[PDB]
Amino acid sequence: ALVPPGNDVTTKPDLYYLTNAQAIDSLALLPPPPAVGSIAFLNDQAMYEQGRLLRNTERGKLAAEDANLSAGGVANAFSSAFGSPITEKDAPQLHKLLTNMIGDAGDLATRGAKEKYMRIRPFAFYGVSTCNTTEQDKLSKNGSYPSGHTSIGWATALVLAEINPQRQNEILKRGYELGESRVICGYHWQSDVDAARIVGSAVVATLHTNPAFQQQLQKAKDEFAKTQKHHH
Amino acid sequence: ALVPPGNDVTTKPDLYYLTNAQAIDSLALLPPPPAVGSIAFLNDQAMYEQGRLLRNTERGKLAAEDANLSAGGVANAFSSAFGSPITEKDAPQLHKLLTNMIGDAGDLATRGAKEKYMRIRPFAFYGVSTCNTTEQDKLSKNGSYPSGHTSIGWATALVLAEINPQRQNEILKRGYELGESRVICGYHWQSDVDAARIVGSAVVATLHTNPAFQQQLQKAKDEFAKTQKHHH
Amino acid sequence: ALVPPGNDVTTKPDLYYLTNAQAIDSLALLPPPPAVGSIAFLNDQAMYEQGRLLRNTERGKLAAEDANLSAGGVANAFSSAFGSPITEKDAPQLHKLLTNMIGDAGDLATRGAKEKYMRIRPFAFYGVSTCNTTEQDKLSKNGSYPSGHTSIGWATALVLAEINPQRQNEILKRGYELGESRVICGYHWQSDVDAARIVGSAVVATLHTNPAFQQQLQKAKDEFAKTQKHHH
Amino acid sequence: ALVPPGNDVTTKPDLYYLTNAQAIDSLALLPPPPAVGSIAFLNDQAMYEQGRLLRNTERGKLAAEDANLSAGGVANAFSSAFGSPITEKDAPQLHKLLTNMIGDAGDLATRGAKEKYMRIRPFAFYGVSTCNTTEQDKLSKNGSYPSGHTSIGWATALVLAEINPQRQNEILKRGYELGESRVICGYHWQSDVDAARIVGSAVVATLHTNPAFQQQLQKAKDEFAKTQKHHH
Amino acid sequence: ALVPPGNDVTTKPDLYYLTNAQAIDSLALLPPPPAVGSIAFLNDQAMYEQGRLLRNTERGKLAAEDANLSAGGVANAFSSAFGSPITEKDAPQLHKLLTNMIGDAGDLATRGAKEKYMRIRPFAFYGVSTCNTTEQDKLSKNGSYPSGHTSIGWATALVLAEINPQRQNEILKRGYELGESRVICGYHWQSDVDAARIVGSAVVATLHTNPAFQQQLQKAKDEFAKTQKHHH
Amino acid sequence: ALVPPGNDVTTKPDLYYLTNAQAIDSLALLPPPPAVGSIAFLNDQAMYEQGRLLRNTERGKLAAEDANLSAGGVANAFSSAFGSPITEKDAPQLHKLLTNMIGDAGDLATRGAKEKYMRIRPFAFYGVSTCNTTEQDKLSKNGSYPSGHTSIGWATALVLAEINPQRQNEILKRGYELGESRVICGYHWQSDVDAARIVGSAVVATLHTNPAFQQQLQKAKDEFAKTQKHHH
Repeated sequence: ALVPPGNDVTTKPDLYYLTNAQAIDSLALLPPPPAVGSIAFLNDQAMYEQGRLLRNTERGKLAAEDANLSAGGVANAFSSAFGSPITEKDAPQLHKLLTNMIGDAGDLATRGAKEKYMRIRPFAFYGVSTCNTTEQDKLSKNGSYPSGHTSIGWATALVLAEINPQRQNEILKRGYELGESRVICGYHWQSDVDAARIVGSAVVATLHTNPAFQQQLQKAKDEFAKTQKHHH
Repeated sequence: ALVPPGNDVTTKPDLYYLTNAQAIDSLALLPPPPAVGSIAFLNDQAMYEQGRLLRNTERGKLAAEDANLSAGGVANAFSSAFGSPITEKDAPQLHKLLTNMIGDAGDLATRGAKEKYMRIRPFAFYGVSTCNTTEQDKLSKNGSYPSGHTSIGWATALVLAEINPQRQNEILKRGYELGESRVICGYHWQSDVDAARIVGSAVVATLHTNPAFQQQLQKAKDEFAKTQKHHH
Repeated sequence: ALVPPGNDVTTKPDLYYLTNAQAIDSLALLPPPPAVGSIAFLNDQAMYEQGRLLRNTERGKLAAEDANLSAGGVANAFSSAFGSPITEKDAPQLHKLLTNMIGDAGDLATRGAKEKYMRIRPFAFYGVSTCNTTEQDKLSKNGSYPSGHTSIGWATALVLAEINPQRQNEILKRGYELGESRVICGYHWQSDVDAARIVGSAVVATLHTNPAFQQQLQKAKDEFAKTQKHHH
Repeated sequence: ALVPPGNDVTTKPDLYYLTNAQAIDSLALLPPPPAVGSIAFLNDQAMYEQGRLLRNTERGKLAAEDANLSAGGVANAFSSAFGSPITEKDAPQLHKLLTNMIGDAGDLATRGAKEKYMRIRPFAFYGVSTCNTTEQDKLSKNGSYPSGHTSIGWATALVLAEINPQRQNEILKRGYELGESRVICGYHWQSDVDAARIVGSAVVATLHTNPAFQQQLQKAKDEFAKTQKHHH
Repeated sequence: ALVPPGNDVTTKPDLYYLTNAQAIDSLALLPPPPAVGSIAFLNDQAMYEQGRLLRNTERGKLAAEDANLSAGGVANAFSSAFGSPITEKDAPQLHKLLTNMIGDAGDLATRGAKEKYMRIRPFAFYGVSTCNTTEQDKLSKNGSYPSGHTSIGWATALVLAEINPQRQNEILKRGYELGESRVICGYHWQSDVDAARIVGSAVVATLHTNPAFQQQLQKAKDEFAKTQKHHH
Repeated sequence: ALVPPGNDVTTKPDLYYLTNAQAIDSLALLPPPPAVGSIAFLNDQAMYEQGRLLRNTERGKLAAEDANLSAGGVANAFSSAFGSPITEKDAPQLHKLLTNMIGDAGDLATRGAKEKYMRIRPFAFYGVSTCNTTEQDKLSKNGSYPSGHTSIGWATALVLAEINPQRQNEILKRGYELGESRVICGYHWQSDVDAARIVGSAVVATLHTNPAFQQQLQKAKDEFAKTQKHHH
């Protein structure tokens, strides 16, 4: 399947490295989302309910904070796991790298499947708010599958793990948990998040073929090497 | 968690690029497998039954053939998706690359979780054979979660997609289907395969930090560029 | 959808009143059967298990006897419910009527859906025998949905109820139970039987438009009126 | 079981052909409705949820319109499927026929089971409105099983199919979909609708034994034959 | 496990016979409550829904009345089952006996498990009221497992059955139904009530070892013997 | 309901303290067992499968050993939990006490419900052996609900806890686990065991009203007091 019309490197070069033609064929790659009446969807509902009961815990507080993140806030959200600030102030080359792949992982890697299924999101299915909003706030009710935010989270984790392998496990756990936070908060079904990690991993392979990404990745690594020297 | 004792680059340099210390912490990263009595496991059983009914179709024939693959046969199993033979004969540098990461993706990336849960495999749970064996053949009954073979399949797909981005979607679909073949054949539960793609993607990030992998990857790309020239 | 190729009144005028062109479009009318992984199929399995536990009861004995019936034996199987023998000996016009619609209800009304889904039957799904057979006996393993026998049973009940309205409820219960006997015995899933009653009822409407059926139905009614006179 | 007290041909000869004594014994014929805690009811809930998500589609719009139909509006609701207007204006004999069996199919054929189980309807179970009402509108909350409207729909379809066999499949599909519209809108559980088609088919057999129905049916057929001549 | 801090005979000698050290180790004895995503919890939800539909029946009226009972009202709630008034007026020794074990059965026997799991109660899980309250009334939302009230109910039943064995079955049924009333009203999950009867039975064994309980029990029996003489 | 015909103190005074008239009305007290198609039974099956996977663990070994116990072996099976040998050699009065209530707890307390439902046992439902038998050994296939052995186990635990309150929690855990061993081994469904603890607790109340039991219980306590003196 061809990717549906949309933005890419030719329209937003600061948010995408890749063209529409280079997008992961998410529609062809991913299975369909669980249908109502499937055991798989019943499990999605179980994870929704589990998540809902976690909202009033420390993990729930983290989930609400994670759910407040825009696509652009994902990079900085890895700071503690990464071991140093991922900010425009402290790590401009790294922050530029991660910001510039937001569109590739969040949009291009998800668009085909997103637009085909236009899956209803949990909060909308139940007719309630999410963990970090009331009904005075407005969120898109559909396009749940796969999760763009989660795809960005996982893709970002994989790139960050390559830059700082000494904390790869902390980084990967953090990337994983960004996805789970969206399940806890009612933004996405578990299956949206599961599917997102597939396409999120796929787009990172594509990005490794892209000269601009390769260059910027090296700059981020060079920058990190200096950050390490000054810390030690 | 520390990776359990086992082989790595120091014992089998032809099958691993990475050391035990560089292994993905699969125990910490992955959730536990579905427990008996969970909706998640009921879905695993649904996928097992679905798979079982697919055994007598063309897709089932492919599943049985895929299930015959050893870890070393995975590389060549991508040939049609890749668009050219992945063999020692035709693409020695590529075949060497993919073979040398078998241990990293199949063993190191799965070992912690595998040994902790020692999960019973579907055929053993049901007391039956798999789609490609009778009970005269003997298979390990446990260590199901996550699937080592599937981790190799997905990691290999991600690397191959980077080498030949023009067929990234065919490659990724093939890598995905190697996992699903194991579900169809009764070797693994769906959740084993899902979990395997997480760690399979994670190890590819680690591999990108490894000088030997980086060098061999470039050799594979150089080789592929020549393969393209001679085909065109 | 057009009915698949097969027999009709032009090839077997003793077993069908209707032509292929007059067949109920079972493929278009019926929903698909429950898929593995659906709650609907889980219920089919519940009814299978319920049925299995009923096999060693009086109702189970009746189910095994009902399961021994060929399409041609259905007419006579209504005798007790009807209140008098439905035999070639005692009620030739009635027996002729009911026999001559076997193909219409059993084949024409089911063929499209049967051949499209080729659904696996319960005993085959579980790899076991039915309640009235061992594995030395051989039955078709597929084409479960909808049940031809059940369609004949229900269509026959509706026709019989019209002929003897004084025992319509006994007749209808009997027709219903012929379907349930097949669920108890493992020949069909509950949903096969449910679907069969839809098309079974539909074909009876078609039959009422057919001159030969209309004539033979009247002969059966005339015959029954005489049977009543001689009994009273 | 005897039919509970109520109207019949002796009290409302314009809405029933049949007497209370001629009613289908719905209590004896039908199984009980799914109990809370059964897999069958879990499936009813799945179909309710599926239906709910369909409310904002073209099929949902049709469902809301179908749900607006009173028993008397069912006849006309078949017009497009039938191929010509089923109205008092254009087809008075046909409209009279179908109107006069409303009580037989909607009431007599359902009353025993309806009054025994007094089953709670979906919207009432969930404490919400239906797809075509707000809570300012008031509907009966119980007597869900079986669906009277659906029984009328299916009985009407079977009669209409006999009158116009050339469009029997369109007619039958329409009759089927009237039932499904009630599931989509939250008026009835799937099982209410399934059960309704059983008794709906049963009552049509009884109606064929009734002189007044037979006469009026012939008038409807004669009328239709003239309608065909003037169209062609 | 040690019982968590709290009241016992040393602080409230009118409500407990036993010390903290004599408490049933409810945490060690009971399994954990069903987790969200378990079949066991799905059944708890089924019983909740079943209960909810029973609220508008005679049994529901009894459930609401039972749900109004405080721990101190349990004794008197057995009067009809016991065959004579269990009141301070009519049976002071009996009423004293049963009141004085409220803490032992309601608190000591449940505290360890209660405080460990702090399980959310049904009404709180669903965000609704119970059968006998509106949201203007306030109830604790957690500590559901096991049910203290049910433990008191069952322990009280076992003691009462010993005092009046001629009505042991009526008494035991009543004690059982006090638990079920809490399920019907939405105060507790079925599993809370099931677990409560385990610890409720356990504490009665402990109470039989306690001199003060033994003495008061004998006084209650002596009193009952006089009650029987005056009735006869 | 009256207890069905059978043995009691008048026929087997060494195995029962109580008469048929003193039996717990198990049919009236207990709910019916889960029906096939209920969520409750699906959970029973989950516990069966969970149990089956535990058979090859240390807990499974204990389960098989527990499953080897006859009713008469239950008393001695508490020895480790009790803290001293419960044998005819070492504690004749105690062993006599516990043996003499086998019929009361195992038979009288279960008979009504057992004979009414004649519930099929797990191993028979699945057509397999239990954890401690092959098919050369023969076990009763029905009468599963409630578990007589489990009722004896729990009743015995409650009596033992009264005799040695210092180890009440170890004793109660042991009694509980005797029930769970039967679930693990495939002798009983979880619900059989749950129900057994209800009637097991009930019969202990009745036993406390019986002079012979009271006397023998005191002898067991006197004996235990001497056992304690000689140990210390």
